[PDB]
Amino acid sequence: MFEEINDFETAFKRLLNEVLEFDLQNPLKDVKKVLCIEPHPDDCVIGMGGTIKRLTDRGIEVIYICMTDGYMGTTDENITGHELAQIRRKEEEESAKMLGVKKIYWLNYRDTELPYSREVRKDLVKIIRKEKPDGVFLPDPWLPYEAHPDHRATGFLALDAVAFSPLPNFSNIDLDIGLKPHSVSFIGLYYTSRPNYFVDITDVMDLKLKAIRAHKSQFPDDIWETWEPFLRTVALYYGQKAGVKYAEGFRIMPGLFYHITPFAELI
Amino acid sequence: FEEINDFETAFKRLLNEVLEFDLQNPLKDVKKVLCIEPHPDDCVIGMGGTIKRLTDRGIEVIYICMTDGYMGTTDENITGHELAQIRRKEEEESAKMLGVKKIYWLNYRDTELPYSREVRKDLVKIIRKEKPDGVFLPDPWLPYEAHPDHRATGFLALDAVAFSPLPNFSNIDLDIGLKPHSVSFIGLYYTSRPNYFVDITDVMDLKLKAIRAHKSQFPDDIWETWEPFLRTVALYYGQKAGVKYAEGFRIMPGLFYHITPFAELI
Amino acid sequence: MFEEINDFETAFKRLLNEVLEFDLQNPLKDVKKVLCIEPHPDDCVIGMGGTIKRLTDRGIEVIYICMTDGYMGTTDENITGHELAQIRRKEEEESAKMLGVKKIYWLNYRDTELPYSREVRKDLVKIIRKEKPDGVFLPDPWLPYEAHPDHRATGFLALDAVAFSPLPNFSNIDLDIGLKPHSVSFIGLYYTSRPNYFVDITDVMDLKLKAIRAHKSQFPDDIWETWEPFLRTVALYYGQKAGVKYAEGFRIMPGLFYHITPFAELI
Amino acid sequence: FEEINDFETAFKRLLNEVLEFDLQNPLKDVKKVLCIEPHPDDCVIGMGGTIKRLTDRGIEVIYICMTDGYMGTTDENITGHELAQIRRKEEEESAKMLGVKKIYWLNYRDTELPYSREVRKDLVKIIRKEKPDGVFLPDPWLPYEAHPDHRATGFLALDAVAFSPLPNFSNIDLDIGLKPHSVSFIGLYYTSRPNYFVDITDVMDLKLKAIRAHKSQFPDDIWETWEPFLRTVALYYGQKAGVKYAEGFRIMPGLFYHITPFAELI
Amino acid sequence: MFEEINDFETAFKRLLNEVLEFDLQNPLKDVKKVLCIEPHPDDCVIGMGGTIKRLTDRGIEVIYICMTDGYMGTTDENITGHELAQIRRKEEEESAKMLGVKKIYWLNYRDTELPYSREVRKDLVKIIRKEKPDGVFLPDPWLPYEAHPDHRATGFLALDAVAFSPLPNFSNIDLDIGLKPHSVSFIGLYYTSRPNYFVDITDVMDLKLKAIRAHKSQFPDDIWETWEPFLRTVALYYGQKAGVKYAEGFRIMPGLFYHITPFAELI
Amino acid sequence: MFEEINDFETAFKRLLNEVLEFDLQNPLKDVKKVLCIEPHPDDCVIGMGGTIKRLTDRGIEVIYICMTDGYMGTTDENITGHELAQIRRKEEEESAKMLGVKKIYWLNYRDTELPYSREVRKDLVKIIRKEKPDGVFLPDPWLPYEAHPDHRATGFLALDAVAFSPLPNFSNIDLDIGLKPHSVSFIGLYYTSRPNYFVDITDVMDLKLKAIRAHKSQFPDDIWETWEPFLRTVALYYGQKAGVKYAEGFRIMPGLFYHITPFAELI
Ligand SMILES: [Zn+2]
Ligand SMILES: [Zn+2]
Ligand SMILES: [Zn+2]
Ligand SMILES: [Zn+2]
Ligand SMILES: [Zn+2]
Ligand SMILES: [Zn+2]
Ligand SMILES: [Zn+2]
Ligand SMILES: [Zn+2]
Ligand SMILES: [Zn+2]
Ligand SMILES: [Zn+2]
Ligand SMILES: [Zn+2]
Ligand SMILES: [Zn+2]
Repeated sequence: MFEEINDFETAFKRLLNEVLEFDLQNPLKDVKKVLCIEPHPDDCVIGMGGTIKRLTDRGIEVIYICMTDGYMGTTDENITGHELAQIRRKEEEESAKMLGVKKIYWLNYRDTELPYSREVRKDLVKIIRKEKPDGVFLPDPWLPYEAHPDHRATGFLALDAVAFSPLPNFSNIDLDIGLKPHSVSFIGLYYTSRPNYFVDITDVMDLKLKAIRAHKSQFPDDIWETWEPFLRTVALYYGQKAGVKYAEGFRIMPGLFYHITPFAELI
Repeated sequence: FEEINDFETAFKRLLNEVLEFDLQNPLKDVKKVLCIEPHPDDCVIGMGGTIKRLTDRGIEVIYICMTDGYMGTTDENITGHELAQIRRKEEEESAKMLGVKKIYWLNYRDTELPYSREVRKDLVKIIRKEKPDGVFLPDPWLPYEAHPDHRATGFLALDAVAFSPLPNFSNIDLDIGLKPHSVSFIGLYYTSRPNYFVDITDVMDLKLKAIRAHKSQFPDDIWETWEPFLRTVALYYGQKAGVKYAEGFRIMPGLFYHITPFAELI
Repeated sequence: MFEEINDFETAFKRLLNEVLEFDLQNPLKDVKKVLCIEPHPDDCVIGMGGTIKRLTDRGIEVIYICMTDGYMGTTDENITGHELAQIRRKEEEESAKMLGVKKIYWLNYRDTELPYSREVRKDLVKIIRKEKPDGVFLPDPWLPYEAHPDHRATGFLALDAVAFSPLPNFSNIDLDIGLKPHSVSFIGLYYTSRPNYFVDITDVMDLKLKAIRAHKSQFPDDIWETWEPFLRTVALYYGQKAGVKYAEGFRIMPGLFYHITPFAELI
Repeated sequence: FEEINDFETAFKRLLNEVLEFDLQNPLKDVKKVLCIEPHPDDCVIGMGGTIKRLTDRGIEVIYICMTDGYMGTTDENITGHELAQIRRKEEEESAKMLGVKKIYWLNYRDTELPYSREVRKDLVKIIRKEKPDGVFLPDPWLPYEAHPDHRATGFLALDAVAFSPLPNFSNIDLDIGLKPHSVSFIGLYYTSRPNYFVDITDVMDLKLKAIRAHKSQFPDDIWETWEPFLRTVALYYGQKAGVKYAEGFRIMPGLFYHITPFAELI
Repeated sequence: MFEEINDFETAFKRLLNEVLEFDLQNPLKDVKKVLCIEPHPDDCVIGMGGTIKRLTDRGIEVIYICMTDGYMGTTDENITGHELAQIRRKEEEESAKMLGVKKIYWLNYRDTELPYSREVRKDLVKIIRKEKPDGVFLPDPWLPYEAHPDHRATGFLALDAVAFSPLPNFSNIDLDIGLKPHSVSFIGLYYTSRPNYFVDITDVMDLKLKAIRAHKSQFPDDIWETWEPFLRTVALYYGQKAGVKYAEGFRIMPGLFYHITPFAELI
Repeated sequence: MFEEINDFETAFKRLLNEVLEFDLQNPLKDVKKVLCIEPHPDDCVIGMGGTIKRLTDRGIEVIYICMTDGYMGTTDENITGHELAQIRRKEEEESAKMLGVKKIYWLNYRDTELPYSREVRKDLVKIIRKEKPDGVFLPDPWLPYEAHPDHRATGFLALDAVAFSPLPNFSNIDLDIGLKPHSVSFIGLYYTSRPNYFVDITDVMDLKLKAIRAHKSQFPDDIWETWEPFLRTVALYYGQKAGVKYAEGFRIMPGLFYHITPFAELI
């Protein structure tokens, strides 16, 4: 009957609800395993640490992929990048335990030098095909005024990896050695300015801040004077829109809307 | 112009009198246009209705296809080389149904279209040879466009248009006897900020047949989702144009693609 | 506290005013030396030439960095790119004298071929660490409909250079030969469509246009017929928002807002 | 070793007692080998006779083909995608005639095989999965070799062998449950400094049939030149081996591919 | 026939003489048009200037392809690379007139930054397909102890261009706009240490040295003190092997011997 | 008088001895400061450790440049690359003290991923211009059967850096921040198969082996069973040619012979 619809608003509701079976009310329905893709050690916990704790509490398996080693993130002239990499691995392991996270994949690209290349797509696809996750969380590459190249590259690479994982001609040696081409059901953008889904983290906010603080190298007492207020202000910003004190915002869309969809921004 | 102190007046004066910019009939004196598609099918899905309307009015429409479409199957039994051959026949078939006779294949692999000087030169070489009056290309600023080939194609196409008239750009082209060429017209399809509309209500059924010609891409089960999707897109452009089904284009003066802070105000 | 606040609007005002000590009213307070980063010879003067004259008059040292040689910017079949590069160096030297500008750094990347690479980041960091400037002006890489690759690359590279200059592990050979990490106090985006700060250039507009016209290769009489009205229309656009006739618009944000800040666009 | 003061003595002692290097029977403990070919046909042209002799003695021989062979025709009617499909069937046919069952296709385009970390990882992934005892690869030091794919394949293959055993190299391979692997044997084919020879006089006619299986590459007119060429190569290795027709290999200890100034002395 | 040969030496003589019809005595039999590919302005004249004069005298059309602009080749702190490029264009034009050379193609890659890429192969193939030359002269990329990256890249790129020009699937847009595949009959390597063919240049040596000296920027009086003796010593080295005073050495092989030929070094 | 020589052998002797003033008998005459360029931590000491001790004993300043971090060089699954980098820095510092070496520059490129790029050339040129060394030692990039990409790249990059350091248009920002072009007097290739100069290390051989063994991560007891005999066999190979027990072999040529010299291999 779709041929004889003459109003956009009607066709849109019909496309989302009946054709795509898209659900914003409970979009995590049948997800048991999710990947969180972080550009740097700490990005997962700062972006969506509260939501990760809430997920592992409900018995959802949450696995980290860390794109970089975090080699550059110190102003101390006494800490070489190799020293800092070891330090931030221990820190992210510690931070991961406090939320329910057991498994981390390290790609080991150098901080500030994450290529936007076919090579990094293949590395991510290899992990998606092995772990066969139901959902993937990744930073929104369209975050206005995001100046960090690793953040822009990670978001775009992660969306490519999700879209190309189910194509048997993409990185075909993966299938030849016995991995299978996998479709992810769910995509969530964190660190986003246009969220359409909210998780209340008011009850776990104190644990989130403790798990951020586990990154001692990144949050000495002097830096923390600025960041505790910043992180609370972010949590309030998502909070206003969710009708709670403290929240984490996600943008969830159907796979289809990430390609040639001029009304994609209308959810 | 020295004596104007209000922006709104200077803006109307710049568009109307200085630039002589015309949204009412922007295809006035265009006889030949290039449609630049990242993949086989992108031209017909994006602006197939408009292409039929153009070739009917006797305008020559030439495709440039950036990639071979090697990756676009979930069938483990179709190699990329097999699929490339298949999608060439499909786009040839789809092209005949609209009035399109000439296709240039650059043969970059699907998902691996470089954003490089090299692909700019390939496009400039075609622009200088064919001397087209207008170029259609996908809007690289489409919100939430995740396909790298789509982003790269839009940016590369705008670069090619801007650099084709510069004799120092790809100078070997001139040494073997091509000439610099200036394009009159730029149109962005697959856009979320269109400012010009073509009614395709009368040709919508032909457009869908010409999309369906890409059998590899639209089996019956996929088509269950895509017919409604493509109709919903056509309705979205429709609402803004005051018809049922439309294709949206963004048209701006060449000048507004560079250091223009009010570019989004047309 | 900050724990006690449960309204976003309050936390936001508190974060800007008290935590970050951000001041839009006089943001150039303690800046004595600034770098202006231009993709092409002429971009500084066209973008913010009026502001540069006002700065050098008040005794602020303004230093240009030019990313490219301007090799491609002619339609004359008789002028090779090497010829035009020499010509536009003389032109930018001439244009620079008319405003108060004495020092220009030429990176000498070819027009239309400015890489977005670690290599160009190092080149810019080397200059920032040597000159120890208090502020940096650079083109807004998020300018809607900016099709020139050199403009997009320059803005992103400049923000990276500013962010990485203070990191001792970034381009470590710089410190080994006796340069020091440097933190830039001030970042200003010119050629922007979301300006939040304005400089009146009504009094110096005629000098700005003379200094643009000094680029003879780029502004013959026929081209100038279009560009004088264009440049006046731009100056009026910033003008309306500033409550003057002719202005230059800048976007100024705290350094923190260029990373994972979902309300960045809300100043 | 401390109290040796003559090079010639220390050299014999290093090879025989320390490294336990054996040129007389170097395939002692090899059950599985990879043959790495830049193009479809390179394995059979380079060492087809040796491959037949190996599979007859029950050794598993697995091909890795780096490229699709997209460029290797002067026929204006055959697109590269068409030719790729054709040369896959041809190499499958040629592979059956020798004892070869498994081919891995990397699907890099002919003439565009990068010398990159990315292609190293692709090869390491296969070496770690298949755990082969030996690897055959084209000698990248072949004088006057003009083909970039041949130079890149040889260097990449030696890198892959050297880096496969390092757990920090392509660490995601181990995280998903592959293991580091050390290859026991390295053989260079298409070499001008061979130190080991296989008699192929008895299987020469089968080798030529298996080369000819690549019809796209060896029409009757091309074959007029190549049968004599391939015979002349086989005679060149022959003279040095004391038979009519041979295939020459260079075998060295893994150690001699790094900072060994007397490497050329075996 | 060839099946019943049991001697390498016999099959080798038979392959060269009868099958390949290879002729070292007069290898320039049917060549009317040749390309000389030089990495830098001056490389053609220094390498084979004498041979070029002897060729243009006999009415052979000799066309230069210059890969780079020669931007880096001065120790003078006052001469920008753009200045030097203009200067070395005039110099090579002057040097070219003195030998019989009328047409030079400038690719305009920067000195020291000549990529070994598909892109430069396409540029060279485009010229080979347009000019349809019978022969190509290029520097021997296997020259022992050649440290200049532009020299190594030029030799390899030139051999690739020759090998790929006849393949319709290589740079297919060239054919779509109406160029045709072209097969080059003749390949000569200059600047080679394993030459197998010699041209007597004793009678034109003084003109060669004048045409080298035309590159004033490259050969001031002090540099020339070293280079006149060097260039004479090179000419004597080729001379001894040719049985004359002064010669230019070339390596000529069948096209076949540049691919999987283990006895290639045996001519 | 060079015009009226008619024999190569005579011109060759005359060019080396009188024109170039090339001296193999005492080639380190006026060198007080040398750079040793090593691809990996340990390459300097394994290649020419004995010669380094003999140089620092005579009061010559020897400065290391290490291209890579040595991240990949372990088969232990429990040592991350970041851990191993820290470990091999301490090891090379220890090994350096035992020979007379005080100063090491770390470029910090990852083991196995040393680019052959303009970027690494600039890094090396920056150090050559700052330290103004009289000589440079680097691994022979033409070593037959060298399979390590870092070894091939280091040798070529080092020769480029030496050749481009004196060109003011190469890496021009170096001069703008106050470094000067520098000419290196001396180039020595170690890890070479065609040496023409030898240093007796018989008396310091057991110190060299101790300084190699300082790299504990690289030489456990089991690995050392193979390498002590290997390193002794190498030292004997150079030994035979020098008429001593244990030696280190170097190739020294005039700078001129690294460009378009067909008789380069004839010294
Ligand atoms: Zn981060
Ligand atoms: Zn597409
Ligand atoms: Zn035209
Ligand atoms: Zn500009
Ligand atoms: Zn400072
Ligand atoms: Zn091949
Ligand atoms: Zn194993
Ligand atoms: Zn040169
Ligand atoms: Zn032809
Ligand atoms: Zn004089
Ligand atoms: Zn090493
Ligand atoms: Zn100096």
